[PDB]
Amino acid sequence: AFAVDAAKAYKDYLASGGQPITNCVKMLCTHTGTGQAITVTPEANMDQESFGGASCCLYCRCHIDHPNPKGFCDLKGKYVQIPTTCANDPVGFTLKNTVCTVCGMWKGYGCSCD
Amino acid sequence: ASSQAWQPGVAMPNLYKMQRMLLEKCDLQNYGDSATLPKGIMMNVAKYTQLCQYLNTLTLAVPYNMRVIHFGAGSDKGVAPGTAVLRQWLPTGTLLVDSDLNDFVSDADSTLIGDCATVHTANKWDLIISDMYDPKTKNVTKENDSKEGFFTYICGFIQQKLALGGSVAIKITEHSWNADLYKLMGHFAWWTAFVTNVNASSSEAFLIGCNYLGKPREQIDGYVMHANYIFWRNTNPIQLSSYSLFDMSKFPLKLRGTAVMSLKEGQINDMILSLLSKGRLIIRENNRVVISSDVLVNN
Ligand SMILES: [C]O[C]1[C]([O])[C]([C]OP([O])(=O)OP([O])(=O)OP([O])(=O)O[C][C]2O[C](N3=[C]N([C])C4=C3N=C([N])[N]C4=O)[C]([O])[C]2[O])O[C]1N1[C]=NC2=C1N=[C]N=C2[N]
Ligand SMILES: C[n+]1cn([C@@H]2O[C@H](COP(=O)(O)OP(=O)(O)OP(=O)(O)O)[C@@H](O)[C@H]2O)c2nc(N)[nH]c(=O)c21
Ligand SMILES: C[S@@+](CC[C@H](N)C(=O)[O-])C[C@H]1O[C@@H](n2cnc3c(N)ncnc32)[C@H](O)[C@@H]1O
Ligand SMILES: [Cl-]
Ligand SMILES: [Cl-]
Ligand SMILES: [Zn+2]
Ligand SMILES: [Zn+2]
Repeated sequence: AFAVDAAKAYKDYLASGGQPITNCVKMLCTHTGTGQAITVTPEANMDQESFGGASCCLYCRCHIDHPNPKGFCDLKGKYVQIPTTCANDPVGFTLKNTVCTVCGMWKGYGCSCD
Repeated sequence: ASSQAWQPGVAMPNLYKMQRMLLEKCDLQNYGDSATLPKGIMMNVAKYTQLCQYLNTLTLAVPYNMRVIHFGAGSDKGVAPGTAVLRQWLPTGTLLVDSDLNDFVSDADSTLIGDCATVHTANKWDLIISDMYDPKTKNVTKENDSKEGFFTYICGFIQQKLALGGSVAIKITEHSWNADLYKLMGHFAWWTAFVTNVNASSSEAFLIGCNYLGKPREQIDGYVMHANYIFWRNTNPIQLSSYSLFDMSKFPLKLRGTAVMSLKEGQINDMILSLLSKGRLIIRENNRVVISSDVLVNN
């Protein structure tokens, strides 16, 4: 069946000079959190910014089916921590980067399990 | 800047509630002015953050598996900033349902799209937040009379789906208001009109009903109380402030583990009313939560 690949389509739209998805809901927090990638409550640290999950999910924002089997979303209802230097495009960050299964931090931005 | 600038907002003083003023036009001294918000923070994140900061000082009932419904949660941006704040503020395990006339993505457990009039629910709620506002209210062509529309629904929803001991926060403005809604505030242990310091240059306010008693504790004339609210806003300029936003250490709502009992109208004496009045008790069924949206069908 023809699968509409939107994950790469966005990487192509950006790489060709395109406006990143805005209106991502940034939250007010102490910035003294664990610094983990996805959390039930804002856990941004002094180097991060917390955002509402649903607002940072490409699938939710574009109203399209979710890759995860059953249509389960990993961001809706959670909060995603984004490095301040990459907070201008939270959606693009969640796609490109991956979360460490051990510590629960972003790999290359907090995960030091090696 | 008076000590009010350090509060999340300002509540209508008791002496203004006891007046009997006639409805005058609202003319704010700073109408139009905008507050300085923390870098990259949306107005509605700041607004809901101050509302929740104020709700923390009230005797809200907070049981395990608390039930919160949020009407008017959508925006022209397609996201729900206010719902994101409620998710942050409410204890984990709290059921949060939001709804709006237009489609939007939310962090709520469940979202209903459509006119609030089409929303049905078998169970009762512990907290109701309404940020509904009809854009047609901006067309003032006659006298400022009591508005109906979604307010009619909200009054019926509170009387039938609000748990005893439950609380409400309904958004109003100079022209977006209802007389029956002010009368219902008299069915709570306590009520007030709350103005956020970040939107102090707006006639906007949240009518807060604290601890629903199910019966009139006070006799309130809606037309008179709205005139009193306008008189208060016209005579008390509030200085725009976002200072309360820079301290989020005590933000989360404390889980009081309030008791939930399924009593009948015959087992409600004065002893029980005093517990409801202190957010020490919630009265409602504790069955599964079922919501539905009516779908009108056309050929
Ligand atoms: C998201 O949250 C929004 C806001 O936070 C909240 C309220 O916002 P507001 O603009 O502050 O409203 P207000 O002017 O303070 O009161 P009003 O009832 O709208 O008066 C209507 C009319 O009366 C006149 N007036 C009112 N006042 C108080 C005056 C004045 N004139 C003066 N010289 N001095 C004044 O003091 C003016 O001309 C107005 O147009 O409602 C939401 N909301 C607004 N618009 C929409 C919307 N939501 C969805 N779609 C919308 N289109
Ligand atoms: C904020 N609040 C006020 N009241 C009632 O309103 C009265 C006046 O309360 P107030 O808010 O008008 O002023 P005050 O600074 O005295 O508030 P306090 O810190 O509660 O004393 C109180 O004595 C209570 O009877 C309240 N009653 C209930 N049940 N719940 C509340 O959250 C609440
Ligand atoms: C001020 S906006 C809500 C903003 C939202 N609380 C936020 O966090 O950004 C008011 C909302 O009320 C909704 N609304 C107005 N009348 C309604 C009705 N009868 N039923 C449902 N929603 C309604 C509008 O669709 C609009 O999105
Ligand atoms: Cl106050
Ligand atoms: Cl906003
Ligand atoms: Zn999603
Ligand atoms: Zn790791």
